Amino acid sequence: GPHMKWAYKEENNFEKRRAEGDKIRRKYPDRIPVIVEKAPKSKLHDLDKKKYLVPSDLTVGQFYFLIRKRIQLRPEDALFFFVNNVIPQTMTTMGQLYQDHHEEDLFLYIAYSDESVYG
Amino acid sequence: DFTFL
Repeated sequence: GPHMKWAYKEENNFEKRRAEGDKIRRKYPDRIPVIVEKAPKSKLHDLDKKKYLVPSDLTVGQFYFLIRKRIQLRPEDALFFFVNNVIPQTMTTMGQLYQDHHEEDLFLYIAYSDESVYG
Repeated sequence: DFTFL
């Protein structure tokens, strides 16, 4: 996966992020709180919104299709997601990814890029 | 604020 500068983590320290994660997980327990950010140097559209609350049983594949619409991509342009710095399987649910890969602040972080392989 | 999908 790409080496990420997470703007959410640059702006907000762990204590602040954990408080927000705590709150949102109690308010919306069946939704996964996800922070989505673009890989540095990718020339894809930057998402206008980075914070999403996603149904737990939505698949990665279905999430690809929703994000694709929001970043104005064609069928010709490539889009790849990275969770825990690896590409998730398309049938995996957002709930399963959260269970396995949420950070200590209680968010799931997902990076996107037009490239699939990074040094 | 969070966006609901």
